[PDB]
Amino acid sequence: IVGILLPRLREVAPELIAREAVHILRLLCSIQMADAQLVKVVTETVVATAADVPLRDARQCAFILSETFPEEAQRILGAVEHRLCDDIDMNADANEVKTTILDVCRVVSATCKGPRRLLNSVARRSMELLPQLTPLDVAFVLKAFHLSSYRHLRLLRVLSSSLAASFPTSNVTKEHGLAASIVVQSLAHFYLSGCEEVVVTLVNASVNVLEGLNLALTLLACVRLRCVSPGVDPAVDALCSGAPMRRYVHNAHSMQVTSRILYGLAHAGRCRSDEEVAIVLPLLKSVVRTPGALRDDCRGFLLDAVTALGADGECSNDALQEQVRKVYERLSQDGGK
Amino acid sequence: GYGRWNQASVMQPETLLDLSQAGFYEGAANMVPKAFQ
Amino acid sequence: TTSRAYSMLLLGQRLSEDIMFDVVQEQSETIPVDVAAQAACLFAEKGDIPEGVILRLSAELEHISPQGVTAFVRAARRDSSGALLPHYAAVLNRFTERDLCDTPLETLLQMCEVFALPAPRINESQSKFQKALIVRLFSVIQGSRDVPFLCKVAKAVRAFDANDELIQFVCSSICAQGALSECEALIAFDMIRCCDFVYEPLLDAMEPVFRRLVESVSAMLEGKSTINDVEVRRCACFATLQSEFDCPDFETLASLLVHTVEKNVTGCPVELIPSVGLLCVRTRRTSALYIVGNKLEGNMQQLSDDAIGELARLLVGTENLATKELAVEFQSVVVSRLLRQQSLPPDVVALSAVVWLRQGDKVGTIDERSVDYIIKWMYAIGSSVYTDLCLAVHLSASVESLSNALIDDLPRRLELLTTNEMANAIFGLGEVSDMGARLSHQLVAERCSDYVVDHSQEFWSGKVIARLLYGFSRMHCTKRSLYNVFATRLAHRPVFSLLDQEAISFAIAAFGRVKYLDKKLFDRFTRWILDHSKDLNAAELLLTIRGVSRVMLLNDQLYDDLGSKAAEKVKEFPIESQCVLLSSFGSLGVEHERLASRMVSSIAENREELTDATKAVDVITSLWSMNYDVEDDKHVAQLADWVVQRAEELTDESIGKLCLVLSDTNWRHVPLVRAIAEQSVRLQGQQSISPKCCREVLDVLGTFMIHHQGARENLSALGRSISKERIQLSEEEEQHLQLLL
Amino acid sequence: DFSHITRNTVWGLWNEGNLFSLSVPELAFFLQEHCRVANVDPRAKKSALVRQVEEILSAEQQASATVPQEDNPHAIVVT
Repeated sequence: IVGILLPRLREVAPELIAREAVHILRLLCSIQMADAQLVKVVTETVVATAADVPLRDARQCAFILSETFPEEAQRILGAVEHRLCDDIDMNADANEVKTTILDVCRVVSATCKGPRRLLNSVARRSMELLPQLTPLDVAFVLKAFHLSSYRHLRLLRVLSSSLAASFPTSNVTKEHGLAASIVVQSLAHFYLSGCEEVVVTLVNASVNVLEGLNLALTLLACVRLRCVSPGVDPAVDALCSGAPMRRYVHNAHSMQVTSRILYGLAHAGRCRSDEEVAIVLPLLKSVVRTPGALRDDCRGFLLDAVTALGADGECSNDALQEQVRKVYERLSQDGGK
Repeated sequence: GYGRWNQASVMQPETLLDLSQAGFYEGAANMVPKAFQ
Repeated sequence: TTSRAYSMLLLGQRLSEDIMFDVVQEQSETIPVDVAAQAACLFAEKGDIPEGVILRLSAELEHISPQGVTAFVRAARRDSSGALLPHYAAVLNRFTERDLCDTPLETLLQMCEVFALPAPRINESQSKFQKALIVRLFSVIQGSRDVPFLCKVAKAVRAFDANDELIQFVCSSICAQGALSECEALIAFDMIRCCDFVYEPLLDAMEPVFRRLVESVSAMLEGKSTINDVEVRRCACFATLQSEFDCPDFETLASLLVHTVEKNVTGCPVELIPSVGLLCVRTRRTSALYIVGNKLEGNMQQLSDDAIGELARLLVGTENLATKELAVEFQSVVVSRLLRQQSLPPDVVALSAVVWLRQGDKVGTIDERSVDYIIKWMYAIGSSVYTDLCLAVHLSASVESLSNALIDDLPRRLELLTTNEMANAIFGLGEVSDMGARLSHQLVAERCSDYVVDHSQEFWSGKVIARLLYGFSRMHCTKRSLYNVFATRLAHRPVFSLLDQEAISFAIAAFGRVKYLDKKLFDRFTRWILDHSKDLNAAELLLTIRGVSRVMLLNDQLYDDLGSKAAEKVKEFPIESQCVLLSSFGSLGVEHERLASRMVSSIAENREELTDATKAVDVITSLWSMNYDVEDDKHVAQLADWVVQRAEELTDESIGKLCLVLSDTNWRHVPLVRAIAEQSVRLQGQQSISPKCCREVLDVLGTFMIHHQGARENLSALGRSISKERIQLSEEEEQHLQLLL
Repeated sequence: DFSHITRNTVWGLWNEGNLFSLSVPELAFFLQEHCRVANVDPRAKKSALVRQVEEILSAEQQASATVPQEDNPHAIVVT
């Protein structure tokens, strides 16, 4: 029915209220049938009538097509940026401003780009709204500044301090696990100091519930924090001795995770102890037995890992060195040998 | 609600009512005079 | 002589009516082509370029000097008729080049600024020129080390020309130099704010210098207070720049500075406070109260020339911190500064004029010197200041020269401002120009009308459209094209369904003031105002009842609802509004007992404020037309007795209407009849009466059986000449009659 | 433009007071073919062309449609 009716859509498109274009686009995008011919018409209408249009509708329209067409969402957001900033500043009710900042942060994170003034206003508002901030709200607010390369040092430090390792019943399962990953990734992206205590308590409280693969990401952050923060080193030890890694040693859930773990473990120098050998050897054997050629990012990661291992003279285990050579020839065969 | 609502402008005497109508004459049915036998 | 005019125009000064006639001077050949180009530039602003100049520039074009190219592009960008768009393909930005590596860098800056002018409401040559200039600027600034030089070239390329790689290179180089003095740091802050760009290492290098400056200024307070003027000036400049840049990293310094200033306002230098107040406007700081003006009441005579600019920019901000004494002292200070040399830029003077005008009647009249200053250097005033002046000129009286000089540049200002500014300015000029209503205000208006109906597809806002229509309606400019086009552009589904208690009342009033009722559009308007009717503020029922009654629409439910709503709110309506609201219902013939009963009480109680008795008799007549008993409660009796007591200001029309009302209604009340007879006698005494009025007064006297021999005697010849039908007789019958009698 | 715009269509639009519901090329073609004008600058906006078309149509209209519903002497007729 939609396929038959669609050619008529492009004829009567520039006469639709935005409040019904929202549902039109929802229906067209929920079945993957939406084409890039009426979307531009609706975007043109919305950007033309941005002077007087409800902000909820503009936010919905910017969010809904953000996954597939980012540029149209960017233009829609830029059309009403100033009005949205004024609304988020002058408003009083906590619920509406909270929903607005959460939604705009989600849109900015999804589109991987964000205007400067809107981000500044969202920053100050998120500072004023500290009490009502749920852990997921803080996680998403901090995530928005990630994947956008925007620095708000005051915001980073204040939000890290206000996190205060306050978990639900101090036994949080996932409410601050992804939040933990976002925190470490953000603090690694914009290096700083003074967060050692918060970082170590968060790692201790999250490693028990970090069974997800995001732990690997955390490892990267940790080694990327080893350059300027030595006190993170015990936490990495905990991250190198957690039960989730003990379970993962038996079966590698993701081979990309295996490659990233190998890189982080090599850069951390964890190829000395017998436990480290008993961890690395299954991964190297799995990579050797991994069927087919490695993926582009994957083959780059193993190339970096083997280059570091060759530069790492601490590898004295002859079986481990022979396995490293086997990975070398496997990657060469992937590359032509 | 602005612009001296309490000072109504003097309305010119040379104003006669006018109407705008569209499609009154256009149409295939109303095209030409007809006849019958 | 055209060179002097060109230079004075580039200086931003206003033309005089003699200069255009002097520069015409038979603009034929035997002059350099650059002179023709500058004549075209001068004539572009004042209407369309004459055809002779166009043909002469298209024919004599052989080689063009760089100043000639600048004039050519300025004329192309400023012309609205597009007369330079042809022959612009002949010289596409001088595609033959020979300009770069052949002209001084200052000419390149002139190119950069002239390209920044907004385009009028086939282009790849522009891109070619832009990239060629980018390469040329890269080449020249690659081999020079002078901070202000690069700063000014960044100001030049601030227009959207590249992908911000040149500004990135400039920032990288200035950060790589590593020598950041306070003056260079301030100029770099100026460039980064003007370009609207963010760079991390530049901020990192900039922070310590500003931290040191803020620390020194904090120590500049009580204790170790060794007063230094340049330090305070630099701190004020930094605060002013941060007030608008709003850097995420330069925020602890500003917070510390304002915190230090707030709690220790004892003897701080006068130059600091305007800047810290401007900063307090940002970040929503209410602590600026009882600080600015509390100490700065009459000691603002010592402020520098720069300080007055930000003081004005602060005062034109939130009105809460603008007082009568502050405004008066500010006006005195600015006029004193105009009297001396080193005159302030016209922006400051214009803003001070706006501040004075906003006050209204609480102050007197602006000095003629300030008006003369505003009239001169007119084109140096920004669009926002123009909109502010046009909005504020109507709030005070005794302004006639400024308004006349204000609606003179609008035809040339059409393309230099957004649609919202167009609507606001047109509505703002709709209150004083209507008071003018001169013939000189016709042609201008006429021209504007045409423009509005040409590019009418760019208006996507209901409020803008309705306010523009109201502004054109309050100008005695009645047409058919404008209203016809804007009654259809407003009927679109996206354009509609965005109006709320405004742009409906304004549009209805603008339509009913010129009688261009549109049937279906008015039907939708009535349905909307019927759906949401209980929430219409006062001064809007008056604006819609007149508009819907002047187009002769006879609806029962709508008029019932509007009458009930108006009757509910009575104290808000002033006297003239009451009279007009009664006359609006009276004109059609609809009747409403509640409205009249509730509304005549106020006009009876406030009787003494009426201008004369003519308005009273008009109210009585309009009340009669509404099918309301005139022999009702003593309020009509009070009105009649007041008319009787002051029955000397009546005229022919009032007497005729009152006689008609009495004759129709059968009102026995004699003293007003005696007053009517006596006033008719007095009016006839000065031969300022009409025969119909005499006939009417004699008729009512005869019906009511009052003798009044004095009125009967002298009005007989006037009254009998209209009613007595006379047969035209020939001279022979006249002589036969003479024989008969 | 094309052949669909004719004298009857423009006359109907003129009598219903809706001439602005037409594009610039249509009006230019009508002026260049029906009204037989010398030449038109391909830059004029809607208002100038509409006014020119309207003046030309009104000037060349000489068939009176009103019928005098009144009595008047001095009129000589031999019918």
